[PDB]
Amino acid sequence: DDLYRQSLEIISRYLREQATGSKDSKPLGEAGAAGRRALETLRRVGDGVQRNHETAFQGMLRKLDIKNEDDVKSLSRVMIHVFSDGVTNWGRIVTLISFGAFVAKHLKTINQESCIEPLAESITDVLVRTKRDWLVKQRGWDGFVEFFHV
Amino acid sequence: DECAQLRRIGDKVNLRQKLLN
Repeated sequence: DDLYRQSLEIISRYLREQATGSKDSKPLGEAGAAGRRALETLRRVGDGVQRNHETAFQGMLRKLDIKNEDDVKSLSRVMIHVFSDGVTNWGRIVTLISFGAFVAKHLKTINQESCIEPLAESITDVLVRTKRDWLVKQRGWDGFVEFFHV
Repeated sequence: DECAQLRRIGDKVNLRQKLLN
């Protein structure tokens, strides 16, 4: 998986920086030019998503009593189910990650900092393993960045 | 996600941008 490790490192970092509230000081070295650009975009849009839907988000994080790793694998599924209607777009995609972030904050909050990495993987695994050909038809992370340019 | 909340937010985030592009 060439352009998946690039997705993985994007989601892990956004989620880690959100949980830890501070930006990481090490360069994002396995996403390169393409992937660092989208992190800049993701930070921008995902923080608005989080801020715009803070109540909706909070409502859902409640219902999914989120503790161990299986709760994470379970959430992965919910996310798979989002796209069942046959529709794929970045709004969805980003919203999925923004929620990751939200949840990841909660995880560090409830002393489960180490469930944040399994969470990142599933999100990545969800998208890339289920929506490979949609992602590809958009020039991947480049499309993400051009969608949210504004 | 009994009520399609995340999808519907996804689509709203997509709508707002669409109307911005």
